[PDB]
Amino acid sequence: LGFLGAAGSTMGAASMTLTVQARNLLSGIVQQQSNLLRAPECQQHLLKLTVWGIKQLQARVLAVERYLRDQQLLGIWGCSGKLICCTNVPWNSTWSNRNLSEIWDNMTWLQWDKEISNYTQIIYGLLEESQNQQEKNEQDLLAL
Amino acid sequence: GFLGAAGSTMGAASMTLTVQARNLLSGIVQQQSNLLRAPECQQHLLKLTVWGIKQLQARVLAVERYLRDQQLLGIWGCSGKLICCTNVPWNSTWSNRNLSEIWDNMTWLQWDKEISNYTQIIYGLLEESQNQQEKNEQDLLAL
Amino acid sequence: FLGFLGAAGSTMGAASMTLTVQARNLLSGIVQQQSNLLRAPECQQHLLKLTVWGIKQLQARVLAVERYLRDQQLLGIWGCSGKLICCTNVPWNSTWSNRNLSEIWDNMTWLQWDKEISNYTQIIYGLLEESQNQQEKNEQDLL
Amino acid sequence: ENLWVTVYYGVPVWKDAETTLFCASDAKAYETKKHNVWATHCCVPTDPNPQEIHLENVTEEFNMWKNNMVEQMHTDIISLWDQSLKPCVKLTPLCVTLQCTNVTNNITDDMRGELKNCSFNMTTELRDKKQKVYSLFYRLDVVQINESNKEYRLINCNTSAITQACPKVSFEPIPIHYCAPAGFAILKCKDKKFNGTGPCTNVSTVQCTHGIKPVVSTQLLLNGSLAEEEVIIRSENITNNAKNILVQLNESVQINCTRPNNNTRKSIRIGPGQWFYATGDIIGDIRQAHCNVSKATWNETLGKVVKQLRKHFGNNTIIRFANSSGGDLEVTTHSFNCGGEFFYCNTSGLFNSTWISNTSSNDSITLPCRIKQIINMWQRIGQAMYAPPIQGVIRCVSNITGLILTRDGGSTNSTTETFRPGGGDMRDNWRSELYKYKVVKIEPLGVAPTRCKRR
Amino acid sequence: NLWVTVYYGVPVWKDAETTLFCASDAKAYETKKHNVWATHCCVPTDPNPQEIHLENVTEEFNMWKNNMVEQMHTDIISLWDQSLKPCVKLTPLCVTLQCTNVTNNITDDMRGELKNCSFNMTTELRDKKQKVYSLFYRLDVVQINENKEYRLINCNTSAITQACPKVSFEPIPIHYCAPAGFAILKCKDKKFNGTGPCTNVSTVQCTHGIKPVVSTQLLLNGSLAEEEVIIRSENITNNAKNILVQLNESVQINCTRPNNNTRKSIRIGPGQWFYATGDIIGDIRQAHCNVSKATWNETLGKVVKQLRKHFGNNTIIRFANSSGGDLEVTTHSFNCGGEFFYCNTSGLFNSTWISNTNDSITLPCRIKQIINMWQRIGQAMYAPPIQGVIRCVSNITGLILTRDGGSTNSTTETFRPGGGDMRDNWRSELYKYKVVKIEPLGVAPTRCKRR
Amino acid sequence: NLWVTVYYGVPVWKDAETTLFCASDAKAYETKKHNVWATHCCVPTDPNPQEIHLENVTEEFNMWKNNMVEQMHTDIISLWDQSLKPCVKLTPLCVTLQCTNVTNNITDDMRGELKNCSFNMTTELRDKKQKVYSLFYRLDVVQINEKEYRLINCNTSAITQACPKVSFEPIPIHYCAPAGFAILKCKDKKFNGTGPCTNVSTVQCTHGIKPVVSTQLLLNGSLAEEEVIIRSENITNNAKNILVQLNESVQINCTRPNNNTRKSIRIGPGQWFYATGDIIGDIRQAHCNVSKATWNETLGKVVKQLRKHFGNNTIIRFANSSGGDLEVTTHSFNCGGEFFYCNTSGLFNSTWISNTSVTGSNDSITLPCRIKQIINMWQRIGQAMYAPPIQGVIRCVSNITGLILTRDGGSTNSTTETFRPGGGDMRDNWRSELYKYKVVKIEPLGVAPTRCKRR
Ligand SMILES: *[C@@H]1O[C@H](CO)[C@@H](O[C@@H]2O[C@H](CO)[C@@H](O[C@@H]3O[C@H](CO[C@H]4O[C@H](CO)[C@@H](O)[C@H](O)[C@@H]4O)[C@@H](O)[C@H](O[C@H]4O[C@H](CO)[C@@H](O)[C@H](O)[C@@H]4O)[C@@H]3O)[C@H](O)[C@H]2NC(C)=O)[C@H](O)[C@H]1NC(C)=O
Ligand SMILES: *[C@@H]1O[C@H](CO)[C@@H](O[C@@H]2O[C@H](CO)[C@@H](O)[C@H](O)[C@H]2NC(C)=O)[C@H](O)[C@H]1NC(C)=O
Ligand SMILES: *[C@@H]1O[C@H](CO)[C@@H](O[C@@H]2O[C@H](CO)[C@@H](O)[C@H](O)[C@H]2NC(C)=O)[C@H](O)[C@H]1NC(C)=O
Ligand SMILES: *[C@@H]1O[C@H](CO)[C@@H](O[C@@H]2O[C@H](CO)[C@@H](O)[C@H](O)[C@H]2NC(C)=O)[C@H](O)[C@H]1NC(C)=O
Ligand SMILES: *[C@@H]1O[C@H](CO)[C@@H](O[C@@H]2O[C@H](CO)[C@@H](O)[C@H](O)[C@H]2NC(C)=O)[C@H](O)[C@H]1NC(C)=O
Ligand SMILES: *[C@@H]1O[C@H](CO)[C@@H](O)[C@H](O)[C@H]1NC(C)=O
Ligand SMILES: *[C@@H]1O[C@H](CO)[C@@H](O)[C@H](O)[C@H]1NC(C)=O
Ligand SMILES: *[C@@H]1O[C@H](CO)[C@@H](O)[C@H](O)[C@H]1NC(C)=O
Ligand SMILES: *[C@@H]1O[C@H](CO)[C@@H](O)[C@H](O)[C@H]1NC(C)=O
Ligand SMILES: *[C@@H]1O[C@H](CO)[C@@H](O)[C@H](O)[C@H]1NC(C)=O
Ligand SMILES: *[C@@H]1O[C@H](CO)[C@@H](O)[C@H](O)[C@H]1NC(C)=O
Repeated sequence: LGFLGAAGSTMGAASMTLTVQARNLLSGIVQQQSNLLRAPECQQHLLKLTVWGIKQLQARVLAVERYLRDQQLLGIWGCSGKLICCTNVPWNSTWSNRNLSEIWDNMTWLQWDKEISNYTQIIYGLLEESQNQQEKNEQDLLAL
Repeated sequence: GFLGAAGSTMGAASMTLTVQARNLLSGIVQQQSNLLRAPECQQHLLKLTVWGIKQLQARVLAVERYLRDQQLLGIWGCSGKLICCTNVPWNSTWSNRNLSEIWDNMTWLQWDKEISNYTQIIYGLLEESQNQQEKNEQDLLAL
Repeated sequence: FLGFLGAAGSTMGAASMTLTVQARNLLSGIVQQQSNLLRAPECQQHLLKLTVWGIKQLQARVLAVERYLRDQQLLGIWGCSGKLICCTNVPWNSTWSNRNLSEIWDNMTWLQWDKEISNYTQIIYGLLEESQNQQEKNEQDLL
Repeated sequence: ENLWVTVYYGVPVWKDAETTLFCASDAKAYETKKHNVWATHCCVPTDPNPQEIHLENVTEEFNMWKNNMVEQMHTDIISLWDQSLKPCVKLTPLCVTLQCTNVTNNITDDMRGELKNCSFNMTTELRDKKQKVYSLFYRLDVVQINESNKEYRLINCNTSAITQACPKVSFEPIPIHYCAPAGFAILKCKDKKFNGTGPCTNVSTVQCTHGIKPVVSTQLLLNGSLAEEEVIIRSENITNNAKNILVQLNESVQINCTRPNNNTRKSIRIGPGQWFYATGDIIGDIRQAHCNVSKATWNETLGKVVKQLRKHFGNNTIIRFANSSGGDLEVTTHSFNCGGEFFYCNTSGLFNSTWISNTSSNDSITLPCRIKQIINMWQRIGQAMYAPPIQGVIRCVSNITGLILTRDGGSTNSTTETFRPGGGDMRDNWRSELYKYKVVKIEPLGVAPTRCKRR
Repeated sequence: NLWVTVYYGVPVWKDAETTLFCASDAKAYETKKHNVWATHCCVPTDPNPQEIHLENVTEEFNMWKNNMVEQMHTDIISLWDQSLKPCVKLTPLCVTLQCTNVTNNITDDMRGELKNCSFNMTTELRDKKQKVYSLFYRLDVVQINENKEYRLINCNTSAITQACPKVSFEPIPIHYCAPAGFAILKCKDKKFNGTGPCTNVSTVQCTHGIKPVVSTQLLLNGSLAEEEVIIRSENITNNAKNILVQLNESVQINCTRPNNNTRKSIRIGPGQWFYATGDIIGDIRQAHCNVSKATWNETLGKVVKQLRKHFGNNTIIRFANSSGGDLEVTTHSFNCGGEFFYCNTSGLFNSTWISNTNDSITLPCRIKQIINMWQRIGQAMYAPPIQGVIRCVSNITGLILTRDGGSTNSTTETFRPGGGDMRDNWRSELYKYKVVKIEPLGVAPTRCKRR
Repeated sequence: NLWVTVYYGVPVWKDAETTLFCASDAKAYETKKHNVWATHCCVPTDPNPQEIHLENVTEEFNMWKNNMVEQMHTDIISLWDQSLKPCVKLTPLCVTLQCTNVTNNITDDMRGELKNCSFNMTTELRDKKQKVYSLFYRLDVVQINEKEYRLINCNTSAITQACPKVSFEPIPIHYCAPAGFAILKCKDKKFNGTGPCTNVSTVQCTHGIKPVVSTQLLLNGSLAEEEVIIRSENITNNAKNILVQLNESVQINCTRPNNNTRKSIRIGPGQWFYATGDIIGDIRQAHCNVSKATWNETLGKVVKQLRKHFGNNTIIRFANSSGGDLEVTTHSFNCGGEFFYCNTSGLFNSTWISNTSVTGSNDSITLPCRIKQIINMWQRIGQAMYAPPIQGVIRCVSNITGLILTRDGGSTNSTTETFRPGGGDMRDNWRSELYKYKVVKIEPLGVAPTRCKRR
């Protein structure tokens, strides 16, 4: 039901839960601070920065950057803000020889992204290329 | 007039949404327009570690707040919009006040107190609505 | 393969191709270098012996994040969030540059063009932000 | 006609909050050249004018005794002050079995026994040399050890080591502003004669506070700001007489404080770049450092204060000003910094007059002031600071803009109420001038109903 | 003809690592009363810890090479060092120390152990010395001769520093918590043994309350197995590995330093105070521990029964005490009340238990004040004395054993104390958890493309 | 009618200041377990980064305004200070020494070079001293006018000894940019240090520049491509130093031929003084050999290049250094864990009109070199580093790759343009290698006209 609750479920059954993981992907900081409100002793007993000082801020900025890198990696393919969206790239049987009956059902996401690990950078590049083409075309289409 | 319409009722006040929203993390530009506040400020921050961590903490908290709000707009499908209708009806449990009574004869501040225990519920409902909408879009692409 | 700045010498029109590389580097470098910092040595215990090293490095990292976030906001205020090429309703001024399409997009690199109209940049931005507001205004009138 | 949720972003809603406010000031031309510590700190400019946007139809609940803003800046000045002090020479070698005698070099009757000529082998930080060293001290800084003459130590020695404040750093009170980071705002109360709590009628938003000079003082508030056309009295609890009491004045009172002694310095080499500044001889007749205050100005001012007091405690009640109680010089006297030196002035010559229902010149009040070179800054245990001597005669001229009081009530009879100087806690020094202000969290996101629906 | 779709927020993860952040109970100031684990773990826990069950999810765990243990090690050393850095230094407290054995209502054993030692001390003023005395334990002081000349042991290689008074190292249960983008997976396989994919796994905001307990050769104030006794070892057949043993019952131990102590607060420098041991108010007795004998017997019975498994059916099993070496590894070292107890465990491990073809056990204990904790990293931390009498009551929840080199003999497999690597003390809890990083973004095929 | 359009990802940049990443090779890291460079610059380099040639690009460079060398200077001094931070201080040693001439199997040139000094040191016990002794080099000892000796800076500077286990041996370093920044590398052959560069390529990290410390000559450096290159901020203003990069290295075989013994004496708890034990064998001066013919040939190259800027009717002479402290007077370096200081007067003794004015086919120039242990690193007064002695015999071999020269004055057309050794500025030492590189901030955003407008 909750965070990662559909991890063992099939990809089709876990296609919507994306929202819960999404919230956590940032909202852990809310668990770290500002809802787990910093105790009045914070920064008086964390003047000793070497313990739980700099390192906590490292963790926060690293989480922020993971979020930004992924968000930019989405937007550079288009589909900014959308959990799910299609693209104009057809599926290569090289990456995976599996059916929707075998993909959306019968198998979990962990299995899936393991089974298509080595090709990840391939597909991403295609999406990037696709997005770029569209934008340029539209501009000239809008000029004509 | 940043916050100049705070006492104004909602109807007039909503004309200053651009005015307020423009100031979301204006330190993203102002601090950069302050040349990182000085060369000497940079020297001070490195020399005295305490204000280093303090001022750095301030900046990262501001960025985190910015990004939290932006994600909350995104998950509702309301990215880049000052205003967006969301396909979630209004409950009389939340406010039984007349539409005239809410958009006039009433300020935003009073309204924030009026709905203090329910905003998060509305947000969850918005999340659910946008989720269903995106799944509908996927199915429509399939069909 | 082009390279990160491979298009710098390519003509402006040709250089407009494959802007994706330079957009993505600003964060791909952050994540890749950070991974190669944290573990590939496993010496953060040493690097953090000196407070000043941590303050310097952490400031630099958040500054890179801030720069990217600054650009994202300045695109959003122009309605350019989520696009690498985006047009507006502002007509060009010969005051900024009188050259024509051939004289600009051909036999010219982006460096020369940047030097040509640097001192007008603040003008254009104003117009751009100004422009976006009216579109929102019209939408707000539909709303 | 039916209503639907709609997201409203850019909403001018706010909350009270606590946060990391950052220091800013007039850049000027850095003419202090990083000598004064707050040209190393607060170097971000406040040069643009404040925004000053009226919050029409808005009334805001302020409470200056709950101003956390005060707390952050108080902590900041403490931390900065210690951090400035730390990278200097440690005078811990000077904590020795000291031999002292009286000076007696053309000394006035008032200053008999105040100054001591002291000497001992002391230290060179070169192994087994023991080069003799002598200097001058004020009696407050030195204490007998046992029941030549007597064995003496520095007063600090039993408490902690002592650090010498570097001569290259100044603590002059240049004004500062406090500016909010992004997402926050400062609200400034313009309701004149705001008594310190409750709603404020009309208010502006700003990015930064006005220029506040973070002066250190104990009883009198110096180089401050004045009230709006009327003396004002403020207190967390008027009823309870155990609370500190804030007096803000309509007119400033000039005070001319002086150390008239034409003194010199002795440079002593302790070690490799370790240098100690010892108080040298005094050229000329040795007199007492003291302050002249316009007597007529003081009595007129205190009449105005008495009227304001009567507003709360009745205008047929009898009011008296008496001196402070006993205790260390840090709380009993009016203490302040004059160009680096630390004056400690007997204010009993000020708070002496009595008032009755009367209706149903160049003479100066003299305040003798003691000079103390060991300072327990911020009332800290340990962390002692050695104020180095300063050459020549010093004259500080200052605006008294207010002060602190504590009340001895009439108890059973409830006929006479007596007032004595108070303070000593710099939180109260801040709160006097920083009382129009409140940090506010901005929350630009909200929702509301509307007939319009999602398209 | 299937098309590419991008999915953001996928519930997947990979093995991951990061500085987990502390979460204390923050129940009251009395637990924040100058204790490092609460004063410096400023962040509290969720009052209601949450746990999400993961249906049909199998996850590999390996309690060995588990990063979070190393994180706890780095954190204890860092918190310790920074806590005890701003403290009074005893570095000039090295002179010829003149000692004589104390004998005043004393146990024959304590003879020599305790020792009166006259001394030349520094004062607040640089130019004066003062003659003082203090009692010392023989473990602290070494004899130097050409007969009554002595020094402190560590003074030839390291600087001696007091622990700050009114500072508590009393362990407090800590919840290690995952930052944003990360998660903690908790394994609940009964008899998991510490390695392999867990049959049932559940994501959790933070680990359960782990007390950073310092115990040697055994586990104190830890968790218990659900049934029987769990044996854990990275390589059971390798005799150089430490066997972690987790019980499903706790063993009762009462440890005590009976002597009624007094203390002198001497001034050595400006603001520098030294805590000296004054005369003992009561009699002189040795510290010791009472272990429930029958409980210990049945405990070792369960342990040997579980040991016979995977070591041969009806194989003969024997117990023996530790080897020689330095006291921190040969004896049960631990902290009670703020003082360091060094107990002879030889009365616990003995005899054979094959058993086929009430009462209390007393363990004497020495008291040591100067401590080199970890691998000589404490750098002569000097434990200040505590006035009065010291008593602790504890649960042994696990044992650290090592098998002898009996592989070539194939008979009478002999187990001895182990330990000395404090990581084990936390492994025995941290086996239950693993750190992972969410990899939210992925792709999959679909029936449709962009219009 | 052309219309505004905003592009993101634009290939443009600006000059800037930032912070870079000190990365090193993994092999030199793991082998050099306790070296300062390996451990501080722990970040591994890219095993094979791709350099991006900027086809059809022109970029300007000015290696005298390069922020990078300043940052490297700050970083290296910081690292040096950090390495010595936990090591023991030698201020307890500052005691009068009872010394004699060692007089034990010594060649004629080294007589009076070494002193055998006895003294009283602190023990592990603060109430006990020990009579100990060690040998010293004469540059590290001064006489009292009244056998009575002290160190040079016994009562002037804070002295600290290097910990025995740490290594300062240079290792190749790469400097990597942060995100939003790239490094532009000028590859044009015979780049004189200023102006446009045709052959330029973009890089993530520089090549393995080895951070050698040096004074006059540039060691273990990089070479020019075809011919010797002479570079100077102003060719005629002799106020500026002149940098020489050779196109062929020169081998130097240098040594301290003295089988020394390192003794370890306990100062206190965990404090060890490291003393020079009795030498095994005879005592000979340290020295550096260089090939005579190779030397003159290199000088022929450099005069050939120099003549471009002064004319081929101009006499060109090389003389030895002017007076001053040893640290710039000699050529100094720290190969082998001890600090050599070499008399370069044998070098730079000639005049050049038509090649050299002066067989020696097998002749080699032998520079004598003093040793010393207390070092005023970076020419800072009041602080110093005691090198611990190294047991055994020191042998080192090095590639000279460049020089630092300066010109005298004298207003005359019949001048000889006297060149002399210069340097002593670590900045100049860096600048010799890191000149081909500049850092640039990438500004991905741009705006242009177009055929396209928003509908
Ligand atoms: C320019 O670059 C050249 C490159 O060769 C440098 O020349 C050599 O530099 C090395 C420095 O590492 C010289 O000395 C070497 O030092 C090592 C340090 O030993 C440490 O470990 C022992 C362990 O007990 C300690 O006792 C000791 O005090 C040190 O702490 C030695 O271990 C090396 O010897 C080993 O390797 C050599 C490699 O050939 C073997 O031959 C040896 O048998 C042994 O296994 C080594 O002595 C080295 O001598 C230099 N070369 C020559 C020919 O002398 C230049 O220094 C450099 N110059 C500048 C200005 O940058
Ligand atoms: C609160 O009200 C007072 C008036 O009672 C305002 O005072 C005005 O200040 C401005 C400042 O330039 C003057 O121009 C006006 O003339 C003043 N008013 C009058 C009636 O003279 C004050 O500004 C108000 N405060 C805020 C925050 O708006
Ligand atoms: C572990 O497996 C058991 C089944 O063998 C699961 O069932 C029970 O879950 C409850 C949840 O409160 C536990 O208290 C019980 O101990 C479990 N066992 C039994 C026999 O009831 C359990 O859910 C699994 N754990 C996880 C994390 O998936
Ligand atoms: C390089 O140095 C030369 C002199 O060494 C400079 O030429 C001088 O320029 C000033 C400019 O006012 C004149 O007053 C002097 O008379 C010139 N010197 C001579 C000898 O004629 C030259 O300007 C410098 N150039 C740069 C780029 O630094
Ligand atoms: C520089 O000094 C060297 C000696 O170190 C000179 O070489 C000697 O020159 C004299 C000249 O009369 C000869 O007699 C010696 O035989 C030379 N000895 C060597 C070492 O070769 C050298 O000549 C000097 N420089 C110049 C150009 O005169
Ligand atoms: C779909 O399923 C059938 C039968 O299970 C199988 O033969 C076929 O290979 C599957 N297709 C893909 C693309 O995996
Ligand atoms: C540089 O100019 C040549 C001239 O023909 C051209 O072919 C080349 O493409 C240009 N470089 C780039 C990177 O476009
Ligand atoms: C521990 O396990 C044994 C196994 O038989 C069982 O008898 C005993 O009751 C268990 N202890 C507890 C406390 O459940
Ligand atoms: C200079 O070098 C050349 C070439 O090695 C050699 O033949 C000559 O004898 C050397 N001496 C002179 C003439 O400087
Ligand atoms: C060398 O002399 C010739 C003689 O004409 C002259 O042309 C040339 O410029 C001179 N070169 C130099 C570098 O002086
Ligand atoms: C060079 O000679 C000219 C005359 O030919 C003279 O004016 C000038 O001063 C001389 N230069 C110097 C540097 O003496």
